[PDB]
Amino acid sequence: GNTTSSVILTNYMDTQYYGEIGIGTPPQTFKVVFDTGSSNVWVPSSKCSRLYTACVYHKLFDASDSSSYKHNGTELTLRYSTGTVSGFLSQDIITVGGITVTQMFGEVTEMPALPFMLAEFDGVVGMGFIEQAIGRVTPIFDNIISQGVLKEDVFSFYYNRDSENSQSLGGQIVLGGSDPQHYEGNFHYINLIKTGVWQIQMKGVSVGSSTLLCEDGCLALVDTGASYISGSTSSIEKLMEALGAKKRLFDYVVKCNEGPTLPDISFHLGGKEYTLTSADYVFQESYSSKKLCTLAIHAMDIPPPTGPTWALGATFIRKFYTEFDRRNNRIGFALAR
Ligand SMILES: COCCCC[C@@](O)(c1ccccc1-c1ccccc1)[C@@H]1CCCN(C(=O)[C@H]2C[C@@H](N)[C@@H](O)C2)C1
Ligand SMILES: *[C@@H]1O[C@H](CO)[C@@H](O[C@@H]2O[C@H](CO)[C@@H](O)[C@H](O)[C@H]2NC(C)=O)[C@H](O)[C@H]1NC(C)=O
Repeated sequence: GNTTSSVILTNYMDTQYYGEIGIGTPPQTFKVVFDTGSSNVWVPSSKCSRLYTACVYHKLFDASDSSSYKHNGTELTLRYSTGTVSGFLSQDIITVGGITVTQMFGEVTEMPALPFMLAEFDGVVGMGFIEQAIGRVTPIFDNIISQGVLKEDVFSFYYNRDSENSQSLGGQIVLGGSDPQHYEGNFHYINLIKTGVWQIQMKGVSVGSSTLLCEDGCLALVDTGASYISGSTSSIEKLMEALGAKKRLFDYVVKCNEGPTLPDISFHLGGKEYTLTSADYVFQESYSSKKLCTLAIHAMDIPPPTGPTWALGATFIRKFYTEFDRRNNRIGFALAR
């Protein structure tokens, strides 16, 4: 086909990127994270008890207001590093961009306050493989591919730095392509280790000149769902020591004045060095030697089979425009802009 649709994304604080979808006839809109590290679709359900405050504070899908709704009702449970969500399956039509797909999704009836009380978004749309879908539900992208409408069986992500401007575009995703308004040059493509996970090999991780980490190779997941770059607790501890970074209950910090002179961090992928300066990795609120500044890196030990792995989140994606290629099982990187 020729279709290459686009969805605009909202950037909240540089930690949440999300966009709109519509479910049903007439369409009920939701804000969703597009997550390459998961494969399922869910939104909150009108059936969610208001005993869950998250279901109070977020938008709820009402099956009964939709003509295209088809009952299934099979129980679903989804696990994330943080929250666990529960519900049942429903089928309805979902619009992304200009594309309309009949999809199977979870309607969530149990949403914990941690973490969804902290979400600026309603639900998630997983962009991962069926291999990782809970319940073996066909994921939304596969269904689109089935539709046979995209130009190329790929999708791409642009993530932006948060701006004060109203005009400024927080993010964009493209279905079936990439937008070259947002990258310079040509893509460098790295093959997936295997189909079913958006994960690739990483040669090393460098703090400065010296090759400190993942020195004998490691794994890299390219995760649009993730805010920060993540590594193993061991990998991260050492990298953090290398920066003189300090550990706090939620985050890693440096004195706000010392951030600019921190060493670059390079990720070696596909034979090329992908480099983030401290300007990419410190949230520099002030430059006071008196204040402490957050780094956008943290530890997350992701268990097997996917882990241990690094996850390359928005901190990375902000620098590098990312093309996810379903046909060729490759991920492409280009310089964002
Ligand atoms: C760029 O947009 C980021 C959106 C926010 C992601 C997130 O920051 C978040 C913040 C506040 C409330 C909820 C959630 C959140 C929680 C669960 C699922 C989706 C979003 C997540 C915090 C927990 C760890 N981290 C992930 O493991 C990630 C791993 C990834 N695969 C996802 O499934 C979750 C990201
Ligand atoms: C909801 O989806 C489930 C899971 O895909 C359906 O269960 C399957 O239905 C087919 C076709 O009738 C059976 O042959 C399979 O063996 C079933 N799978 C399992 C795991 O039980 C279910 O039928 C659908 N429900 C409704 C109400 O439409």
